[PDB]
Amino acid sequence: QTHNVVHEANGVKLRETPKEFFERQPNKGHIHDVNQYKQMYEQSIKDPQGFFGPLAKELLSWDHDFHTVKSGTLKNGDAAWFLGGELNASYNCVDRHAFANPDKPALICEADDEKDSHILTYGDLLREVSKVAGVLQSWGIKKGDTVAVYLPMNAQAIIAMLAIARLGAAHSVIFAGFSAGSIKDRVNDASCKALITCDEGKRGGRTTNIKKLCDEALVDCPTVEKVLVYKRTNNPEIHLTEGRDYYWDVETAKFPGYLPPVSVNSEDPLFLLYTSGSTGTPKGVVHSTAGYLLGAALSTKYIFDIHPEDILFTAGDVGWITGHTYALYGPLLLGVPTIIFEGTPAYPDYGRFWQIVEKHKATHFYVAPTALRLLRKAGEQEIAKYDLSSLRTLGSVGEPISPDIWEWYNEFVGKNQCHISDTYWQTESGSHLIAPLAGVVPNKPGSASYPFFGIDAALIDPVTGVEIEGNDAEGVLAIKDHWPSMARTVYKNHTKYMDTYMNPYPGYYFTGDGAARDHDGYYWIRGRVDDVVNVSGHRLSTAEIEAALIEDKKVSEAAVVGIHDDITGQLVLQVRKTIGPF
Amino acid sequence: QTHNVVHEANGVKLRETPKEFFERQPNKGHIHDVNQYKQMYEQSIKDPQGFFGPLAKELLSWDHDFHTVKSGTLKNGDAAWFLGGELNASYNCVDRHAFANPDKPALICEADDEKDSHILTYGDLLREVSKVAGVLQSWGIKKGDTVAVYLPMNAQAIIAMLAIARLGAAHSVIFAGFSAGSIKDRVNDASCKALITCDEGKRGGRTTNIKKLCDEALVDCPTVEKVLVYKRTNNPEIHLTEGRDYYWDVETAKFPGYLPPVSVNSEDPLFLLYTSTPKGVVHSTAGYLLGAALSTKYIFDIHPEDILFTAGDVGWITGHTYALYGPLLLGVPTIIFEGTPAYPDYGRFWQIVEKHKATHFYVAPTALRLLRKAGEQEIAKYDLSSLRTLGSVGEPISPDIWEWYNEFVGKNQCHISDTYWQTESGSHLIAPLAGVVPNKPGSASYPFFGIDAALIDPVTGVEIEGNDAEGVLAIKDHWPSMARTVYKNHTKYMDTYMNPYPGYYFTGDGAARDHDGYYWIRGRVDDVVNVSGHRLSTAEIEAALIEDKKVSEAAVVGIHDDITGQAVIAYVEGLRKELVLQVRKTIGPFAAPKSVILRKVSSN
Amino acid sequence: QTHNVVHEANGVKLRETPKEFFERQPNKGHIHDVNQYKQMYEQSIKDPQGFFGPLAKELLSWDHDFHTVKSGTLKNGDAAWFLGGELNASYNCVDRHAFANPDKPALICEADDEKDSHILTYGDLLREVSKVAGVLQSWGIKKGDTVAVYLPMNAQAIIAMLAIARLGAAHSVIFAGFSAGSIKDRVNDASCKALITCDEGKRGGRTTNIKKLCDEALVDCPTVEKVLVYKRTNNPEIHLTEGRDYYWDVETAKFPGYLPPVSVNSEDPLFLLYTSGSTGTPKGVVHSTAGYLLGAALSTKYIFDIHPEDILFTAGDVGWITGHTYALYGPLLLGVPTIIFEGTPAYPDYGRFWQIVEKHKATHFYVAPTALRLLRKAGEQEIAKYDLSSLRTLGSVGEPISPDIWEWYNEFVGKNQCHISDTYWQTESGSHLIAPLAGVVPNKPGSASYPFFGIDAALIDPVTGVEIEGNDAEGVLAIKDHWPSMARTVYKNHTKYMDTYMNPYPGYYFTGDGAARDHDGYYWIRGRVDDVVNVSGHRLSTAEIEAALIEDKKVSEAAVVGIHDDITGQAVIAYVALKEGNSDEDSEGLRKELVLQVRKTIGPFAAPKSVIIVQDLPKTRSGKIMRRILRKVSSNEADQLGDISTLSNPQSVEGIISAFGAQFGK
Ligand SMILES: CC(C)(COP(=O)(O)OP(=O)(O)OC[C@H]1O[C@@H](n2cnc3c(N)ncnc32)[C@H](O)[C@@H]1OP(=O)(O)O)[C@@H](O)C(=O)NCCC(=O)NCCS
Ligand SMILES: C#CCOP(=O)(O)OC[C@H]1O[C@@H](n2cnc3c(N)ncnc32)[C@H](O)[C@@H]1O
Ligand SMILES: C#CCOP(=O)(O)OC[C@H]1O[C@@H](n2cnc3c(N)ncnc32)[C@H](O)[C@@H]1O
Ligand SMILES: C#CCOP(=O)(O)OC[C@H]1O[C@@H](n2cnc3c(N)ncnc32)[C@H](O)[C@@H]1O
Ligand SMILES: [Cl-]
Ligand SMILES: [Cl-]
Repeated sequence: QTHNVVHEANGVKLRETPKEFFERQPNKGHIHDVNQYKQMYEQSIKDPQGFFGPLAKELLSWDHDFHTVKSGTLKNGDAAWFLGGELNASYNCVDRHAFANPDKPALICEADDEKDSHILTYGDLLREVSKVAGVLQSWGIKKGDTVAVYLPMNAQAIIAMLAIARLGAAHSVIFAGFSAGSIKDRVNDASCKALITCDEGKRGGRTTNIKKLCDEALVDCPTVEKVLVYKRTNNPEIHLTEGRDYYWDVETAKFPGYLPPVSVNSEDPLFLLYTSGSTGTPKGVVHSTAGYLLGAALSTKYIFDIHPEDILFTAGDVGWITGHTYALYGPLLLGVPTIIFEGTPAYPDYGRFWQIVEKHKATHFYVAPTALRLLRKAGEQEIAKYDLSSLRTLGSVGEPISPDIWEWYNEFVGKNQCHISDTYWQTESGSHLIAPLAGVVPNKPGSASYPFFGIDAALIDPVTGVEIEGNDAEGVLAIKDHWPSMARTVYKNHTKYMDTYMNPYPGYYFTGDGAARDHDGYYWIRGRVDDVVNVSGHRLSTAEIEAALIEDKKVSEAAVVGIHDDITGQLVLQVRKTIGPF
Repeated sequence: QTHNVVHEANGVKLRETPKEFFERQPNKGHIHDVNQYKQMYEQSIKDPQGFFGPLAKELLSWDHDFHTVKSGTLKNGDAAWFLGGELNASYNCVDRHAFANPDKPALICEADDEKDSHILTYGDLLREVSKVAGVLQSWGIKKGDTVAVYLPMNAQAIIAMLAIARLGAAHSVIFAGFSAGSIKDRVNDASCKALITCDEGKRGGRTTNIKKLCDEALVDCPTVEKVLVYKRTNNPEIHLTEGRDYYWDVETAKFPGYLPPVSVNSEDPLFLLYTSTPKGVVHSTAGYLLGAALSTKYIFDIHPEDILFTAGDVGWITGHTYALYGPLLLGVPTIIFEGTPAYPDYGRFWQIVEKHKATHFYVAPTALRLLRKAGEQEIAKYDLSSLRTLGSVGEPISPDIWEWYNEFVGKNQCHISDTYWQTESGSHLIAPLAGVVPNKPGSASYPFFGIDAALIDPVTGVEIEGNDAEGVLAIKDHWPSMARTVYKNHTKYMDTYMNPYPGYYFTGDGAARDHDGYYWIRGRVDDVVNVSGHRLSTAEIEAALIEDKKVSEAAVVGIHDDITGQAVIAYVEGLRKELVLQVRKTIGPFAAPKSVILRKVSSN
Repeated sequence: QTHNVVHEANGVKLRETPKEFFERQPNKGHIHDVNQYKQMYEQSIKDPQGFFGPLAKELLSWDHDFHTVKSGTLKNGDAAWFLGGELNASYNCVDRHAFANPDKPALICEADDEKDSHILTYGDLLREVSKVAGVLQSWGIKKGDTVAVYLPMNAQAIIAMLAIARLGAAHSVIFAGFSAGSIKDRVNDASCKALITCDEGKRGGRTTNIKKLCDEALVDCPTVEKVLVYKRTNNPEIHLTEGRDYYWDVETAKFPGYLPPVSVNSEDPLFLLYTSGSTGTPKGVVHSTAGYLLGAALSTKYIFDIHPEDILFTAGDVGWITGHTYALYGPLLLGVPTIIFEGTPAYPDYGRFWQIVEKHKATHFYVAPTALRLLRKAGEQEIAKYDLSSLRTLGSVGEPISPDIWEWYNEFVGKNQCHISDTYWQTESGSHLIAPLAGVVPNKPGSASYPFFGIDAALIDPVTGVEIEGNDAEGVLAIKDHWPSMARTVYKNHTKYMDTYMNPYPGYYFTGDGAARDHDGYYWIRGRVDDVVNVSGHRLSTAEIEAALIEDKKVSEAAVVGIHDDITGQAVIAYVALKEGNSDEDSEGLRKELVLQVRKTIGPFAAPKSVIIVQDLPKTRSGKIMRRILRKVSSNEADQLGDISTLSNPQSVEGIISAFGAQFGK
């Protein structure tokens, strides 16, 4: 019972799901109890074909059937799922819900300033996506092209991603905080034919330089033929380069409210997302179409317990994977509304999150612990002014959640009435790897709990490289077989992909994290083993900041390390200009 | 019984279909009587899914099934039919019939001079279409491209259109009578990658300059990469530009008689057709084809044994729908007439009908008036007893012309189908079904399947219930063959058809409905601007302004406005307010212009 | 019983399949008896829809079903099969078998030197094909493009072909024996966007220049954007042109081991294979996808009696049609291992074929009679060193097999215990046309026997142009309807296709061969009627050789003809007249020069057996050369020239005769 290795586990009482969770859920839970979950998990590991085939058919709409559920091995880095099938991401995210119920809300958009907020129905979303896709189609964008998006977290970002997917092209989303150099790097690696951006952004009430950073970068991006610019502020003084830049409203007005979607293969790339890595310049993680979408829908449904009546508020940015999977694809695939928040938790005050939750009766809230630390320090008193009784599932993402914050999250936001899901995963996994299912798995504060369907977690001894049998163990966290939403390569550098994930421990997937497993099987994430730092949920490379500093001629040598920080979890102008303010 | 509004209907006896019609039709009619037609029509309006789904499966061959029969609304201009389905126009018009009976005639071509007439079987058509598609494919034409056609009404025009559709590209057919300026405008708006044409044309025994006008246009058409030139006259003096112009016979000889067709989406554009600044009406693939086949079958009573002679030009919608797509989809021969009704003499139409024993004849009243004036004696010289359905298209047919048509051509033995429709509708909207609907001469009669016809008051925009009424002719829901957009100007599409009377399709015509429900087309309306629900006449404002002695002349136009829908701009601070007050007291308070080629400058 | 026309058939005892064949056969045979074969054949002729439709569904994996089994006619040149259907060639050859059993051997690669041999499983092949296709995809290769392959007979050539097909593009394979000019001709006609090759080759233990010949040709191939070079010898001295040439290993390392295959239409072109004809320029025969693959699978399965347990050794090169169909597509479609031999039958000794068979326990062996003649002359002693008891089907391809060689093949290789399948067919047929099915059809040595499924064979009278009813006949060999794997066109020259195959005998396919049919219906191939030479199984154009000789400025005129050869079947004799040279000292000096001219223009294998220097070539009143005179003289039929008064230069004939006598053997 007492753990000599897993010190986190000693004397920690299991936390059962509160009664209010089950009272508030609109329908019967998808899994009755933890024992049914283990039966389903055991099948998803021993019999992936008989487990994932039927779910793929239930949760996704197929234009062509698949003939093989699963192919490939980690060691050969040739994993593939639902081979021979064809589908379209935007059809599954928009069309089929629009045909069923066109007036159902899809994008609940909360602007930096609430006066500018608006809601798009699934019918509205189909017309806007079709028109932007029509613009891209007129420009020669076609299956196989890549299109960059440089937009803040608002409706137009979702529409751009979905419009690119409609044509069979792959979107490459670039966080609005990146510098012109970071834009240049990503656009050139992917050889994007087109870019979608806006004139300016609004964050915390302050104007943001968007188009200007694009122009500075594009002088070195010869592959970009055309740019679509949305008028977020409609500032007249913002310059558009003639013959290359065109206005969103002007061009979409030229095209009809329906455009047929384009079928792609299960294993055609849905998108590229450039993550910072221990070695080298940022690398474009590639995700397939079928496997990624299934992983997104499946995890959204089962870990968060999402039903059609529910509303999900993921306080993330599509510049990162959390927005991709659980702000856009996960919820829309399931046909529920998703809340897209452009602003910050502090503007106009530290009750903004709670105003939104009360306003739209959100049932699920998904945020990074860094925000919880901020609200604990500055905004605790406002929580009580807003009605949060609509929530039943509260999620944590992107970094460890200390047991103290877990309790703060549970009581002050959850009112000790909600289920807390500490979701462990990474950009390369596509979706959740270890997380406690809402309404099924009791919680240990700070523990990611059991691994998800199709995730065969294991601990390896770093020095011997041998998998660690038995519980009460510590080691590098690895997976013993690939899973549907696993990233398939790094764009045009599959060798980097193999050397990073598959080759260090042959037969395994290397998460880059160390973890611990206790006698109950709960996993405790102990953090990166490599030189990758996590600052406020943002993944950074110590090499990239060291490179930015050395770029300055005055610098002889540079060395970067990470330390504990109570607000953010973990020459200055040179690093801001090389990488980004964050 | 007496009409107080629809004066045309007073004292008009219904004219039953003659017995010789049913004696001559090869099989039992597709609809038994007017009551069965009413049942089918009510379903096509109340239950479009359960009506059109089965017909789409019966009449068309699908490469991929559709999952939704009908989508969209007029007001959002996002109409779509048979979503998720894939098919090919040339496969449904050529391939499937060629496999069934390759020797059945497909294109009965009558040349300007009969010596050059010839017949192509469906097998022949498949080979010629395959070869032209092979030429275009080797040239890089692919799905998404547009290809212009500048050809007279002959086999090569049909072959080009089907070959372009075979690859998934959209053909944009340009009437051979158009000038170089008209060619340039259309080619550049569609950004065509290739052009198919001929060296010279023959009309009325006279040579027409075709390639020369193309060359004149292409100096300003940089998107045109290659031209395919047919040797219609084989004139040695006609020059071909090296590296751009290639001969039809030379290139088609290089490629085989089969080329796989390329599947497209139901809602992929089949073709662009520029209305007579010119705007490119776009038609979908599945919806347009179903409308063409369905109307041809039921309005005209077409069976596999029949032969159709549509005396129209593929430069216009009538040729597209009822000279090519309609009849070929159903697998019947179609007569493609290159020349004029007068050359070599004014009996040419009737010689053709006699020669090929055509059962169906479709012509415009303009031609009927000409032949009445100059060739009436010639009709009796020929055997026309093979005809049973006589169609009128494109303009009103007066009761006198209707009677002349019925007696001198029909011998009082045929059914007459006065077909009302437009380029944007793709196919028939109001027309009397052959053998089913008794007609009133000068009346198109009942609206067709999927066409929910209505009359709206021009001032209020409110639908006029009840019969013995007059108003703007509108449609209450979209239909499969309805045009989907104006090429790269969907705003003009909405402003023209969907915005003037929201929730309706605006035909631009006025009509009247009598106590029996028959519609009487009264012709184009004044096309009144709509500013925030107040409908205004630009002509009335020009007149009110001209009444002012200070005004030299006045010209008023309408443009799109983001707040009020349409805006009125007047071309002619004390005099501007004096003119605005002149318009308010002459016309009305809500008729004052927003401000005082003219449309494009106003729209910037 | 006695034949009055078909003398080959007189006094020829039928040879039943040995009993050992069925003992060695792993399962029940695919065909019950010859009567079942006759019934199936009749249905394949009278009811092609009900016969081939079901077989196409059994043997191929379809991405879209077909709606019409068969379309078009020979006379119109618009043949088509399985219309509306979609599939992918590399999926049916690799993916589907890899998913079933990833570890099963697929490519048994035997290198020029056995130390370098290796085996690729179907899983290995899927990853390698996926990676090469990934490189081509990154380079912009897409459905509709053509890609040239210039590689020896080894794994990388197979991988290249399958990777190109995976993307929906058509491969055009160029035999490694071709010179730079022949590469240039083929690459430019097809307008290939990319080329796949290697640095150097190994044959008979000697290094061959491969990339060097590509570089020479590519200076005049402006359509080629990028080249993929495999490191066969990894010789550092081989130069790669910057911006165009990239190494196979470096680029494939950038892309993953799975790439989704691209659906193509049944009638989208699978490949171009440039054949020589009676033209003087090679013509690119085009093959469809569905029909060709079905033909490959069907003939491999039924003519050779291939089961999943079997191992096929086709001793051919993918540079030619035999390698395409029966070294790559046939066996891989059926999911069995296939042996890819890079070297020669003689290196390191004349037992190499048999070493390979014994090493891998091959069950089927497929070779050209030219090789049999070589091993009979030089390597007969080697046979006894090897265990050949794993073989049961022995095939002959590409040229007539004399009854003596048929017996030699039967005794020393087969041990009088195997079935022998003399397969008649050609590049344009895609697959076997007339062949005795293994375990079903009794053999007459030297006879291809009965026509195969879907092949309605006929003999036409050379004089009347009328089909010959009844047996004991001879005439032009023609086919009365098209068949699935028939070539569909000549690339961008459909007129040459029609004039060559479909127009000469309207309503028929013209094989270019003459044949005879005996009282039993067995067909006896009597050889080309269109003056097309076959040297050691290589199809050559005498016109193309004349052109190469004329390129030499010393040459005034050239006339090339074919004669019988005891080693190579047919040999090429070149008669040359020189502009300004009657010098007898130059004699052999310029004869070698001319031979080298042919070697550098076309390739070493096209080199003439002999060059005859003459003062004048015999010509007509119009001035055309009379090649019949040269044929008869070279065949030692000097008599049988007949009246030569019709020549403008009858006196030239005597000089030709004496020139041949004085120069042929020396
Ligand atoms: C017995 C046989 C193997 C003789 O092979 P060989 O010993 O190479 O003799 P060849 O007659 O081919 O030699 C002629 C020239 O071609 C060259 N050659 C033949 N194949 C070659 C190849 N793949 N790569 C390079 N050169 C080649 C030889 O090197 C030789 O050049 P050389 O005069 O400098 O020596 C003969 O049967 C053969 O060439 N095989 C082809 C049979 C066949 O399958 N035909 C295709 C039917 S579709
Ligand atoms: C998600 C996401 C965005 O993906 P990414 O930006 O790749 O960051 C992922 C990395 O963040 C850390 N992390 C993420 N979730 C947890 C967790 N529940 N408990 C402890 N650590 C966590 C790990 O180090 C991951 O590798
Ligand atoms: C058709 C066609 C070509 O289409 P289009 O060239 O657009 O012309 C269409 C216009 O012609 C007039 N019209 C057409 N048919 C009739 C008819 N039966 N009775 C009275 N008027 C008719 C109307 O004004 C239409 O809008
Ligand atoms: C195959 C192949 C090579 O293909 P290809 O290069 O097209 O040459 C085709 C010519 O080969 C000769 N041939 C082929 N097989 C036989 C045989 N079994 N018996 C007699 N002659 C045969 C004929 O002359 C063919 O027309
Ligand atoms: Cl206009
Ligand atoms: Cl005013």
